[PDB]
Amino acid sequence: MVLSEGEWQLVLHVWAKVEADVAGHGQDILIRLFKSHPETLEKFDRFKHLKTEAEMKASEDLKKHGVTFLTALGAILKKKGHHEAELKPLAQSHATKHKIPIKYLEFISEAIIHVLHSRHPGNFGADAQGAMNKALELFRKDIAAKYKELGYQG
Ligand code: HEM
Repeated sequence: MVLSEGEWQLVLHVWAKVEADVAGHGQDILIRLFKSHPETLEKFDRFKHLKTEAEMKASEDLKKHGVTFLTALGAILKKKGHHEAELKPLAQSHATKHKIPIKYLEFISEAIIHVLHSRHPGNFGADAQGAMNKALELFRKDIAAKYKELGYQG
């Protein structure tokens, strides 16, 4: 796919809001994912033992990885589709080292959309959500293409 400039503007406008509090958004999204899809937590040797949401919120390690992840994602979105270079090292580590199936990338996409809808209802109307979903779909399509090339495809 290819997003229009109008669609990228909707994505980047809400993302600017997200950037006012990177750690907080990173925390909310990861917790959303872990509660919605508990199996995903089993991929993190460092977070695997966290039993409750209270423990997840208190984990400094979890908050740090949330910032690392959001920062990587923000760098990709800001490329407005020209993210080939950024996708390479990311697809290799997640396919070969972490072994994250494509199914899981869909789970986190839903979590991101849920949190943005919760914290920014005014800047995340129907048009803005469709634009963000289009951006994430584009990301997943390219990542899956890289997975194939790397010999994985999960
Ligand atoms: C938009 C999606 C994603 C982005 C931008 C992203 C980004 C990152 C980044 C930057 C790291 C750091 C270095 C590395 O690549 O190993 C990382 C690590 C990791 N990611 Fe992701 N990731 C994404 C989705 C996921 C998903 C869906 C899972 C699991 C359900 C996952 C599991 C992991 C694991 C297991 C590690 C390493 C943790 C550690 O031992 O430090 N990632 N990810």
